[PDB]
Amino acid sequence: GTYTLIIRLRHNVIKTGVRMISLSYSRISLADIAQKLQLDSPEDAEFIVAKAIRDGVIEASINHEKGYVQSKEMIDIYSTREPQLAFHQRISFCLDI
Amino acid sequence: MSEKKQPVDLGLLDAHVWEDNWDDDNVEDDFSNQLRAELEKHGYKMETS
Amino acid sequence: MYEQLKGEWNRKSPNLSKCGEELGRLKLVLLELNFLPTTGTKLTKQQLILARDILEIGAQWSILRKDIPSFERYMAQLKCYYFDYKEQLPESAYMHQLLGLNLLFLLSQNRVAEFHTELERLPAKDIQTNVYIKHPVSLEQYLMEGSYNKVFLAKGNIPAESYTFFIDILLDTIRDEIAGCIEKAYEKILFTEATRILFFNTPKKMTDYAKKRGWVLGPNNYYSFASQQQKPEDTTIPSTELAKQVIEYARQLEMIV
Amino acid sequence: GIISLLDEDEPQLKEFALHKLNAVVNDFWAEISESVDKIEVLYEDEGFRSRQFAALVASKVFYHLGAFEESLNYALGAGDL
Amino acid sequence: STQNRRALDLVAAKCYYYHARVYEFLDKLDVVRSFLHARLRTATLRHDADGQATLLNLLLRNYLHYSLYDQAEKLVSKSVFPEQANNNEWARYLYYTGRIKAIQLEYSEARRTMTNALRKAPQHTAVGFKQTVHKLLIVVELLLG
Repeated sequence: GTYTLIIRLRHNVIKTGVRMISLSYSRISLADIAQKLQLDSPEDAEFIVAKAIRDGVIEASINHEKGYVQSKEMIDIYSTREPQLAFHQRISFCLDI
Repeated sequence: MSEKKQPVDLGLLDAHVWEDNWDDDNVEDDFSNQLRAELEKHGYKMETS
Repeated sequence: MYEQLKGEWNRKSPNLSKCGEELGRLKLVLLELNFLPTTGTKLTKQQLILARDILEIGAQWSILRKDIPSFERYMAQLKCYYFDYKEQLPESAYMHQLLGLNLLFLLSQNRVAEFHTELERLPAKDIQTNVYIKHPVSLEQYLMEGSYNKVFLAKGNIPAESYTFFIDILLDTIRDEIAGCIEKAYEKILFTEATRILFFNTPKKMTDYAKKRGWVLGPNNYYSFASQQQKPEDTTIPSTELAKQVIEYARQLEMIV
Repeated sequence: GIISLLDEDEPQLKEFALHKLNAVVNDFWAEISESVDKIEVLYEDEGFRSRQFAALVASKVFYHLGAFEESLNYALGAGDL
Repeated sequence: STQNRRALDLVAAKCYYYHARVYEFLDKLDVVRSFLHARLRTATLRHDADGQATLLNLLLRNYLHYSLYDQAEKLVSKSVFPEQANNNEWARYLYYTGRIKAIQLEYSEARRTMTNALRKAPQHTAVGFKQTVHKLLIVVELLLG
């Protein structure tokens, strides 16, 4: 009683491949993404990568003319306000207990 | 207390006593079945160039 | 049995004096008894087979007149009658074609959630039978990843009819998805590439997009605002709400519980 | 579903459709909910007939949703039925 | 109402469960679901505890036995009542809502809720639905990447 979920799995297969590639490198040409993913055309590699960007799989942007894909790096989450929130929630829970 | 009554059922019912302590699943997956002869992986690569 | 039907059903009625007769017959079938099952008169199948025939033929000639708001009435009612079952023979000329057509319509409105939730009602005809049903899910599968060239080229192969009123709006919603994807902060695109990426050589429809959405194409540059940083150093809003917060911590800490 | 019959014009047709819904509401209320606005359109408008039935079915669905002020208002509106 | 405290504190709660099981065991389910709707409605007014937990689970159970709409009910359900639960029923309620979320092309947030479901099962030897929830969790996590 779970056949239909796995009947659509091939596309997420290719998605997982490109995600691991995204986590590996930072600056990479499209003349290799399709080459090492067995994808013959480098035109539709643009499309699959762009969709992967749309739904939040990878954070990179694309320079359509240049031909390279680079991913931005965002760090220093300690300085933001969110850890205070994460801690306040737990404070509330413990006092509740 | 721990009633665990369940309409959902058990479902089903080795030659694998080689417990390598723990895990290796990712490790065995890394070199699933290829790139075996690491000696040859070096040797037949130094003669290549 | 109160038929009055065998005149221009098979022959085409291009907006003939027909919709009045459909209204009359639907009123009458309302009058005769159960236009929707209440459970009874099981052996009475004629008011049932007649009903399903009327509805399906009405929808079939409704797609011709392109009544997209009404079309859902007929399709929903056909869905209602395909599942009471009783002992009625299921098979018709359709019961496949009408479902494939419903599937296309539902996809072209770009609402794939209920599309996928409807695949849970036909358990073994999906990858085996009814090419009428294998074509639409194949199309959705191709749309799931970014491969679109095959989707455009698939227009040569169509199961039953032109289906135009369902594939043309599909190509337009593909226009929409591509436009929504090719955004994000990229560089200048000259006035040739984004025009020839989809379909159109050099008409003003690209100009319609340009003057319809943003990307002022001043120095040949199409730019979309995809930074949206905002949120500057704003300690003050913390300085208020965090004080509220800490006062509360100390409130329910020493008061007697 | 059958609710779609409220879109077509025919007053007799609509006065059949909503006249039957109040039999199955007792468990289809969760479905019906997404159209109570459209049902209410046919209430407190004189261009309809047995309008108190529309009011009644509104009070039914709101009662299931627990918006008890809505239910009471539409019960006062339906009156004698 | 007079003995509602005791009568609905238990006995009734488990009764509904067993009576439903019978029907599932070798029978149909339909007028059972009509009866369940009625019995849920008569709760939520006089009482608001465990009469809204067992019934919710059973009703969603028989909806999922077939393959109906299955969502338009959760949104207005008011959720399995918190503040009190046997922590057991919370588990399968989470499992049900997890599945009905996964089938409707909503992946990312399904894994977290169903993992929260799994962590609430006991330490007991039964692997009845632990196998099921694990199997579903694996298959949803092969989605994404």
